[PDB]
Amino acid sequence: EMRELRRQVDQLTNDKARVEVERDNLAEDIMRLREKLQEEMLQREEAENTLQSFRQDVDNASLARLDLERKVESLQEEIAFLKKL
Amino acid sequence: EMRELRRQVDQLTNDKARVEVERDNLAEDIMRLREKLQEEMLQREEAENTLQSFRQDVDNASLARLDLERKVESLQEEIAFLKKLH
Repeated sequence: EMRELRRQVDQLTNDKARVEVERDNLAEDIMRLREKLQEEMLQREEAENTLQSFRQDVDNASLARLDLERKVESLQEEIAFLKKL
Repeated sequence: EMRELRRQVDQLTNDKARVEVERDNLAEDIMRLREKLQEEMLQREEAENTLQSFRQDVDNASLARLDLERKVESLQEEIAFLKKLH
């Protein structure tokens, strides 16, 4: 039907044109999001590495504290022996 | 006649269907990327918060170690003095 046909073509062309704009823009968006994701993932690994390193420093200090506490106890015992001759 | 009109109708119909499928696919990917990005940023923020909490709590432990070290030195001095007596 000639009426119905031309009806189709006319706006079909515009409709396709609209979806192509949407598609293009989404393609730009995904390019920007991929970029952001790579940036953020590197920055997340970095924060987690800095935190891991800090925790290692804290553990190493805690061991140093324990050794000092044992050294104090030992030295106090020596003092006692000296006061006892 | 209408050959051309019909040619255009069928071609536009096929193209629009193709582009709509691609648009749907990009929207799905964007949904996933936004979700992943949110999750990555949260985990970074958690790491940064925990590091902030640890950095603001270093004084108690460090004071303890410094005083213990001073105490060891003090006791060594007392031992050195006591060792001079008969």
